[PDB]
Amino acid sequence: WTCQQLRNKSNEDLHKLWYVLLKERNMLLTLEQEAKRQRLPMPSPERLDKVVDSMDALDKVVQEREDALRLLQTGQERARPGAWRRDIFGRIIWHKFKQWVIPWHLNKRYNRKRFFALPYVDHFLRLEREKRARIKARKENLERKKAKILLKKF
Amino acid sequence: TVIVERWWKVPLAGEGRKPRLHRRHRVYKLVEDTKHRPKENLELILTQSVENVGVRGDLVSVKKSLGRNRLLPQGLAVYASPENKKLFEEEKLLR
Amino acid sequence: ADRMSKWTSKRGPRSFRGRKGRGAKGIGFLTSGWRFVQIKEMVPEFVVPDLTGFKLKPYVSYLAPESEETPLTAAQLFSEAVAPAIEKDFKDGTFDPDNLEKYGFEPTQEGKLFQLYPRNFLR
Amino acid sequence: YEWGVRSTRKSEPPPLDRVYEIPGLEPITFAGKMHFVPWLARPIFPPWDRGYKDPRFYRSPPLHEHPLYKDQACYI
Amino acid sequence: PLHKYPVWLWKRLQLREGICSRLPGHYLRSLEEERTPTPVHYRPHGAKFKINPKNGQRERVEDVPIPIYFPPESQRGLWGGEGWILGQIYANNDKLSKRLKKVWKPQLFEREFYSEILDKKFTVTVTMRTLDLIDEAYGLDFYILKTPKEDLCSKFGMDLKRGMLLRLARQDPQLHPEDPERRAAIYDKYKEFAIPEEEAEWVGLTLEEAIEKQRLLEEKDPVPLFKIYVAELIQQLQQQALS
RNA sequence: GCUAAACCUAGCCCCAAACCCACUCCACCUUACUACCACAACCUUAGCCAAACCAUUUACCCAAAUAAAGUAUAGGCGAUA
RNA sequence: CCUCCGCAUAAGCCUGCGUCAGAUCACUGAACUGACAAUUAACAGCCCAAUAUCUACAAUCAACCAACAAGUCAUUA
Ligand SMILES: [Mg+2]
Ligand SMILES: [Mg+2]
Ligand SMILES: [Mg+2]
Ligand SMILES: [Mg+2]
Repeated sequence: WTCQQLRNKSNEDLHKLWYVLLKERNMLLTLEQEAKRQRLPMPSPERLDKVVDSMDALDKVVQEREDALRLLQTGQERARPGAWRRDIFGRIIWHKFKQWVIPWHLNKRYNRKRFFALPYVDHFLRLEREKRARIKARKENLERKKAKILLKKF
Repeated sequence: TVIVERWWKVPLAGEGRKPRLHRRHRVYKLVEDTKHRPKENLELILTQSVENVGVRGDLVSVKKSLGRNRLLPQGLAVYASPENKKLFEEEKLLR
Repeated sequence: ADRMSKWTSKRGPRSFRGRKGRGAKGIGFLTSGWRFVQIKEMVPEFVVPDLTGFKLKPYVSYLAPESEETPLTAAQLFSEAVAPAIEKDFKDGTFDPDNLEKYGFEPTQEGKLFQLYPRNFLR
Repeated sequence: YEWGVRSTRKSEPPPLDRVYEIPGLEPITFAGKMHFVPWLARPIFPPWDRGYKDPRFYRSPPLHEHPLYKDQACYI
Repeated sequence: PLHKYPVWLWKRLQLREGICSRLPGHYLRSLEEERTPTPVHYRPHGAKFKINPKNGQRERVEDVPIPIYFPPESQRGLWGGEGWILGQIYANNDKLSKRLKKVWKPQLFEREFYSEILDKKFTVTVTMRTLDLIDEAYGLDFYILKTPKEDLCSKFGMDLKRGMLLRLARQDPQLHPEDPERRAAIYDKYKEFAIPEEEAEWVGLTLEEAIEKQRLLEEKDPVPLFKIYVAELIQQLQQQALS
């Protein structure tokens, strides 16, 4: 199935098709394993790939619909809430939130976490940056050098 | 406060340079301790007929102790600023 | 004296082997005398449709003609859901900048059973 | 001689930030980013109530608040 | 390899792209300025030049400050700029003797003050220097308002300043709600310090605090796209109608 | 005649130019990579070494290359700075 | 002919003499390589609503006797 084909299909019908694809997958997966056991070639192994792709497509189509509707209703790009935070290693991370019963200030385990970098980290950040730069610089050079030899041969 | 001077001279920096300092430049010599220098009086104007210091509108020099701890807290006296000094001359001239 | 292998529930002493698990989502809680209480509601329920008289099959005929790929966005969704209603009501005087909730918009997600952000449903 | 040594008891909470005293302004606290940082001020949180009842996490009334509480002491 | 900009510039350079870029102009300028504090622990050279008694040649001089350490307790009080001096000494004021580590700490006193603008009693840890500066300025309010950031050397000093300046800016009626004329008197006494409200918001704020404040102001719940598209659609329809 | 030998290209070095990456789903500060419950950071570098010992002392990045100039100056007035 | 060893749990280790095919002190094979299998909870781990309130008298066949170093185990509203 193509993504386009599935987009034309109804919302409810996609849900039904999805179980049709589920049962098909499981058949082919058991068939893979049985060939492996008998030490024999599979009949048509490529089928599995097709099936997988179809379901990937389906999931994507559905995902799109949800995403679209979120934008129209809340204007939120991400389904799950989160924040940019600064870990103890002084690097910037996208921290995903979890659900809790109690509010954050009352959470003992959560308060144990350090979402900030003390000063000693800054020097390491320097060294890290410098390292990244080196690797990059090396890459650039090799690109140029390669072009040069490719000019002398042609 | 404590006032110190260095044992070692620091080389000149020029106009737009911050001076270069050394491990030797950290050695100090004690000039003076400010707390040991003799006592001075604090100038005040009294707002009330306070005992054995004066009466309302009197320019009085009193110890920092008496001033900061008795006179100023209770509003018995005020700072002898130029702004309020003239004001106390004015109320006198109204007589 | 191994650091490189993945740490697992197989690996510790007795207490350790109890505490860690695989990924499985828990479905209840424990009470006195290590009695496990299952909650029916914590257990996911498979919402599985009726497949009778259904024409779609898991593979597609090659005889089908090809079409250009175009993904879904909010703009076009609004154009083919809300826009016709709005413009039709713009022709008369029924349309209103206030109470546009009639067209399907909601001010808040709080009351809803299926809340869009944050998401409160499985898949 | 009172019982329970000082070290064992719950520590007296640290003295309040001096910014709070000044009547003009409200402090900048780390309430906004939902975690502790050392440089911003400690927020004061309103006391929390779980709206719904949960049996496992239940707190009983104070002793005066119980319906059967009596000034006259019975001995059992 | 080489970094493009010297490493010492990075602090400055980072103020230009992020949340610090969209901070107010006046705050960034107050952050940038690098003026020296008044001497506290060293007698400065009076003149720009001085004759050497050694050779009898007139020579330039510079004033080199002693480095001052301020323990975090100093932020919770008003020290006139006195800090801990950590240095070395020679044993009997002879350079040929043993070198030793010395720390000079200022004497501290817990004292009570009344702020006229804030109409509040405070109890703070101070030095004799501070008490002397207050006397010369003719009141706590004057001392707080006159003294720049550098010389105050106190987060709490700056917070006092922020409050007072905010009160002057707002002409706050809660100074004396029951006595309006006394409020008028207190205001006109400190009228020369008065600055705009929106400028008074940011005085005496550290960069971390500042960026929290700015982040709080700029953060908003994002608008639903329903409103955007409905607004624009009726616009297209409006122009369509006027044809 | 065995064991061998032989190879050119992965890449790398120093410059110049230019201010850098922080990233599908899930998980990860508790025994990290584990869905799910009432403390807090800022605080003089020292020493080897040189002085033919060692004890005061002994260059170390601070924001324009050159020159002023190893000059003025400092220093167990010595090493040296 | 030998056995002061064995079987089990714990602690530690992590598929490390199961099956099949090639392959190489000793088999041209196996404790080698590759592919395929397997260890099923009743044992064991993983626990407990709150605030007050209670808890003087060992163990030793606990009986007689006998001590000293003075002791692992309870609630009620
Ligand atoms: Mg020059
Ligand atoms: Mg030597
Ligand atoms: Mg030698
Ligand atoms: Mg059991």
